[PDB]
Amino acid sequence: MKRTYQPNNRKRAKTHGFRARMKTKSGRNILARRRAKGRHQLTVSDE
Amino acid sequence: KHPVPKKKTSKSKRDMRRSHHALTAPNLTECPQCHGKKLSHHICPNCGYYDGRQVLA
Amino acid sequence: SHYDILQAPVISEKAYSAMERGVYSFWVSPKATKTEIKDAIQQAFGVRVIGISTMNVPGKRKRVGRFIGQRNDRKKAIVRLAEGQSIEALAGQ
Amino acid sequence: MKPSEMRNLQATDFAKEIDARKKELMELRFQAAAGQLAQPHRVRQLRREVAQLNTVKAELARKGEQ
Amino acid sequence: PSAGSHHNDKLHFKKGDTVIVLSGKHKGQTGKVLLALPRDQKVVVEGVNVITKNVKPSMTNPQGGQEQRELALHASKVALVDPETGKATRVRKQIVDGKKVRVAVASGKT
RNA sequence: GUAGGGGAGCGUUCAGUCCGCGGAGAAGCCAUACCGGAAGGAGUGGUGGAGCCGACUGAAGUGCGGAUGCCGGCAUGAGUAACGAUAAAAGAAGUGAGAAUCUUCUUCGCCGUAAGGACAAGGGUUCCUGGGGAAGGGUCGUCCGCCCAGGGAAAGUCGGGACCUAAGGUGAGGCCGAACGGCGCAGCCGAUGGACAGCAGGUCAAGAUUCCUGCACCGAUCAUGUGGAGUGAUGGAGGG
RNA sequence: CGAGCUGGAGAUACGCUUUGACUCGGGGAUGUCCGAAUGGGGAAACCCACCUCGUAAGAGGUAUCCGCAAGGAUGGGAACUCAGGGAACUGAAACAUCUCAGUACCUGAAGGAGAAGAAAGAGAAUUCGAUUCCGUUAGUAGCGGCGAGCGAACCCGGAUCAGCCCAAUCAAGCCGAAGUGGCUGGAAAGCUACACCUCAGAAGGUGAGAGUCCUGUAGGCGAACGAGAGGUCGUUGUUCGUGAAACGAUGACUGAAUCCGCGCGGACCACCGCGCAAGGCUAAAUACUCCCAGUGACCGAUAGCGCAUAGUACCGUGAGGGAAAGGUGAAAAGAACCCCGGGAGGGGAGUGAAAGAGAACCUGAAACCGUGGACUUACAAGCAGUCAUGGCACCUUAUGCG
Ligand SMILES: [Mg+2]
Ligand SMILES: [Mg+2]
Ligand SMILES: [Mg+2]
Ligand SMILES: [Mg+2]
Ligand SMILES: [Mg+2]
Ligand SMILES: [Mg+2]
Ligand SMILES: [Mg+2]
Ligand SMILES: [Mg+2]
Ligand SMILES: [Mg+2]
Ligand SMILES: [Mg+2]
Ligand SMILES: [Mg+2]
Ligand SMILES: [Mg+2]
Ligand SMILES: [Mg+2]
Ligand SMILES: [Mg+2]
Ligand SMILES: [Mg+2]
Ligand SMILES: [Mg+2]
Ligand SMILES: [Mg+2]
Ligand SMILES: [Mg+2]
Ligand SMILES: [Mg+2]
Ligand SMILES: [Mg+2]
Ligand SMILES: [Mg+2]
Ligand SMILES: [Mg+2]
Ligand SMILES: [Mg+2]
Ligand SMILES: [Mg+2]
Ligand SMILES: [Mg+2]
Ligand SMILES: [Mg+2]
Ligand SMILES: [Mg+2]
Ligand SMILES: [Mg+2]
Ligand SMILES: [Mg+2]
Ligand SMILES: [Mg+2]
Ligand SMILES: [Mg+2]
Ligand SMILES: [Mg+2]
Ligand SMILES: [Mg+2]
Ligand SMILES: [Mg+2]
Ligand SMILES: [Mg+2]
Ligand SMILES: [Mg+2]
Ligand SMILES: [Mg+2]
Ligand SMILES: [Mg+2]
Ligand SMILES: [Mg+2]
Ligand SMILES: [Mg+2]
Repeated sequence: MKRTYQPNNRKRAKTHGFRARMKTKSGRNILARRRAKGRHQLTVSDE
Repeated sequence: KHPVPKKKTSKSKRDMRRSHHALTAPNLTECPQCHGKKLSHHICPNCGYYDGRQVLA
Repeated sequence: SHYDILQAPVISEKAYSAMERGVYSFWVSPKATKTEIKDAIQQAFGVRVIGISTMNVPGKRKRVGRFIGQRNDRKKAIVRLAEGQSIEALAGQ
Repeated sequence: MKPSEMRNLQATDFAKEIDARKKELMELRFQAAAGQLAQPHRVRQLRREVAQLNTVKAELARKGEQ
Repeated sequence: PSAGSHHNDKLHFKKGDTVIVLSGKHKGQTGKVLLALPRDQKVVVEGVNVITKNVKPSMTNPQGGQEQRELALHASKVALVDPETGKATRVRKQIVDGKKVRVAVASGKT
């Protein structure tokens, strides 16, 4: 049957993207929080 | 439903069970010609002899 | 400058056969405009070009031990000149 | 050479020395990519020279406007 | 945790100096410094000497082939010698010229 | 003698001090019929290859069989179930260290509005060539969508952009709100739509309305001629 | 500094360096694209422009807010600071005031600190004199469904001291004492015989444990650059829960005196005392610890950070979650060459002190899987032990208590 994850480049970028995350204080707060954890993958646009 | 064993089977048991897995070694005969060995009523796999000479080399 | 733009020549059965019909093939800087490439080849070889085509080429992703990585993305440029003009340093080849 | 040889000449001579160095580096890239490139070192050496040139003409152009 | 760390990456002798082997199997044998590596604290002296094996590689030559070459040693089994004493000797830094630093013993100098 | 109270001790790390061992071999590990009232403790021998015992004193992350406890390794079930559509296989030949499984030939069988062909989304080198065979393949593999190397993708005309607007998202000014912020006209972003110039063939081992051949087309800039007075926007109308 | 160097990387080749390399210290030049991003757009790291110079190559500029200008701002920063907003579980052995708690969290602004500060004060001696912080007062005085529970301040002793103006030496580095012989051992530091320096016996490295072998320590030297008002309603703050409720604090309404005047002293009045609101800045003691150095009756591979490094692999659309990982040898001398095998693996040889260290390399317990040997078992009812005896076997705490 049709499963949850149904890949869509533009979806992913527009939703979990760097521009997206920067558009809001809470997403900015993710960015900083992640940087802090030392993630290789700051954000989806890093893939 | 769904049977399952009640108790681990001892190493002793398990091995008593296995008292019958002895392979049976071939009864082996020596070819009357080229001389290695063969199975009764089969072609001698060294030369190819079964009285004259059937399989190839 | 000019010379910076032309990274290397393309070496492969294909490319040789191409130059044998007077058509040459260069590994270029990924950002290069086709006009930039055209001009660059002209200056570097004093050759008039009548036709170019290019192509960005994703670098092969390979692995060394546990380390997975990508090679540099490149760009291939194919040029064809007029007058059966040839380029010596790469014609004998 | 790094110090002497550079400063003594004109900023219009630099452009030329640069250009020629660029060109040799490219020749060495074609060679290397085709093989063998008997003398690798020369590459790096030429690189250095380029640097020197651009450093000098920078330095000088700002020391003549001191 | 490199070998030079303990000895401040510093060699207590130069390349080309003669050296007496203080410690080990080659006690006292003597030789010219053919190679000295500061950071690793390893030094070559025409006396240690081993038999190494070149295994498969068809260069040099298809077959194997064995070889006699010296194997470097740890700085701390090396010393400058003193032409008089002829033996294992410490070093003092004194002066000459004309801005040259030099090396003496209890009776300069090498 | 259970909960519980009391008493004397055993062993463990670390710490101070004393004694003192140790390459003619420490700790740890292994065997053992000896010792002590018990925790426990020595003797000898085997292992090991660089640290450590005894005594007194001090401080604890200090003693395990349980907690459907936690991490880890290995057993049982057991050579058991299963090997993933009942569309189906046979021989020859080749290769190879090894073949029911790979390659070729001849047939056989199964799909045929599909189980054939072409796009999109997605994937990302999986394509082609040459090699490889540990693991991945539910067997086997000499094979592969696996592993290694090198090649391969070409656009004025196809799709997107340098044009357009829809929902929607934005949005100087402007309207509200403890803060971060919520709205918001024009403008702007936004294809799933409007607009818009190239067809027929050929061929790499791997590209093709891109490359090559054959003949068209489009805008733009300039030159020569036809010029011989109009050009027509950021607003109007038609139209789309 | 003075001989090596060519990064972890250990690998071949090219080569650089006493005309001073490499490394260390100190300044500059260059510094693509994204990110406050800031020319415009954008699904970050990509697409599209305009202007001035320029021969082109190229260079520079093109955001918003304060300002005339100059110049300033935007963003980031683990904790620490202040401010706007502000939980519940829970405790009250139920719960609603209360408590958790002005804690968590959210937002803001800022610094290396910050806050606070120069008495319309605390207070009761007609005493003290800016603030913060520590001790103490003190679980006192008080608060409280007067239940649970909450909880000051003054004094005294310390840390650090400060009050002014306006409106009519450390950061590279260099110098730096003193031992040899024999013995064990593969190897000397250990043993042994005599010997020396110590302002230096802190420490690490050297084939095992080295004051006197190397690096160092005590001590000395050391740079061009480098661094030092009142009121009423509604509420609330401190011990302050409407209590007799003073005082500050504002949201609403309202609104006086200026020196014989004004504000306080816990309703309220007189008296007696302390005080000059409505105007601003202020270092020092204090907090924290991303980073750096020293130390440890802290840990040494399930411990210690999640990591002997990784926020990786891996899981998740995302927010987010998140591992295991260590050890040849003193030194690679990393096993030429021979044997079986396609290989894998192994047996030799050779190296090594040891391959009883061979790269699935320190020790290598237990579970668990096997080979071999002793005594044993195919008429047997069993928590598998325990006692007694007989048989066989064996003799290193062992010919007996076995
Ligand atoms: Mg293209
Ligand atoms: Mg691959
Ligand atoms: Mg009793
Ligand atoms: Mg002790
Ligand atoms: Mg211990
Ligand atoms: Mg257990
Ligand atoms: Mg269960
Ligand atoms: Mg388990
Ligand atoms: Mg069976
Ligand atoms: Mg069964
Ligand atoms: Mg069955
Ligand atoms: Mg079956
Ligand atoms: Mg199947
Ligand atoms: Mg079947
Ligand atoms: Mg054959
Ligand atoms: Mg089949
Ligand atoms: Mg055939
Ligand atoms: Mg199909
Ligand atoms: Mg692609
Ligand atoms: Mg298989
Ligand atoms: Mg083959
Ligand atoms: Mg393929
Ligand atoms: Mg065409
Ligand atoms: Mg909006
Ligand atoms: Mg469309
Ligand atoms: Mg069209
Ligand atoms: Mg189009
Ligand atoms: Mg040096
Ligand atoms: Mg921008
Ligand atoms: Mg509740
Ligand atoms: Mg309760
Ligand atoms: Mg900030
Ligand atoms: Mg009130
Ligand atoms: Mg209150
Ligand atoms: Mg009041
Ligand atoms: Mg361990
Ligand atoms: Mg082998
Ligand atoms: Mg047996
Ligand atoms: Mg009977
Ligand atoms: Mg019987």
